[PDB]
Amino acid sequence: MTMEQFLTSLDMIRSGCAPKFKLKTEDLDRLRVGDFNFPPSQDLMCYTKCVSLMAGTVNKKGEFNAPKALAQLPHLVPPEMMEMSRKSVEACRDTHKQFKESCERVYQTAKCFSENADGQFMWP
Repeated sequence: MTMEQFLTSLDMIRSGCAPKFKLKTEDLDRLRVGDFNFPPSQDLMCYTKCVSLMAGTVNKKGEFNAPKALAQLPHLVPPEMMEMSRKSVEACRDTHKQFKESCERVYQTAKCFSENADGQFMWP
C-alpha cells in the first residue's frame, strides 16, 4: 500500500464502522491525528473495536493477536510506517490483559499504540 492509498483507506474503514455508533465528529477528528487524550464514550471504544475487527488484529472478545497483527501489517500500513507499527505491536501486545470488556481492551490497546508511536499516528 502507498501512503496515498493509506490515507484514503482511513476514510473507507471509518465508513464501515461509524454508522453502527453514536459518535462526535470532534472525537473522531482527534483519534484521526492520534490524540487519544480525552475520555472516551462506550460508543467510541466500541468504534475502535469495530475498526480493529475489520483489520483482523483482534477477536470479538477484543484480545489483541500480535503475531496476526504483524502478519497483517503490509495490508494495513505503508512501508513508511511499518517499523513504527512493528514497534508499537510489541510494546502494546499485552495491554488487553489488563481489561476484561472487549471494547475497552481494544480502545486501551489503540491508545497504547498512539502513545508508543515514535512518529505520527493515525486512526481511521
